[PDB]
Amino acid sequence: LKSLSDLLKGKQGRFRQNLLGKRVDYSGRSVIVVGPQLKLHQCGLPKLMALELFKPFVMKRLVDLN
Amino acid sequence: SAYDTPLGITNPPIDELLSRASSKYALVIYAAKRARQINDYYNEYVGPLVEPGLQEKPLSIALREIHGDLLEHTEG
Repeated sequence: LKSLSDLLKGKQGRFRQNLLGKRVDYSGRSVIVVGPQLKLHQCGLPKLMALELFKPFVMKRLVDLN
Repeated sequence: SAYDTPLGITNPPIDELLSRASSKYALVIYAAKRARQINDYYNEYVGPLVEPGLQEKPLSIALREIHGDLLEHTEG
């Protein structure tokens, strides 16, 4: 049986597993391709990702505009 | 020391900002708190100081302003 102390101890411990690496919101993942047209500071974002990734920010400006 | 012109986020150039604030780490908060103020003004309500763009962001305005020397900071 998983004890109270068994929550804390181990590689699957609270201290280790469920505090050092978490899932995050306002975040995407995709496959990278080259973008040699882009300036160093620029990066190319897939529009179908971008749309969802900035959904509230674009919603804000979409309510700001009529 | 010519770069022709900056574009997007790399405007204004960082080396000309590092002169203004003590360090990049200061400059961050320098710009950020000012930006939070500029954000608040639309809704501490002082700014925007420099003539802003039509659809411009507070960070851009703040980072533009520090370069112009319209602001002063106190290190805690």
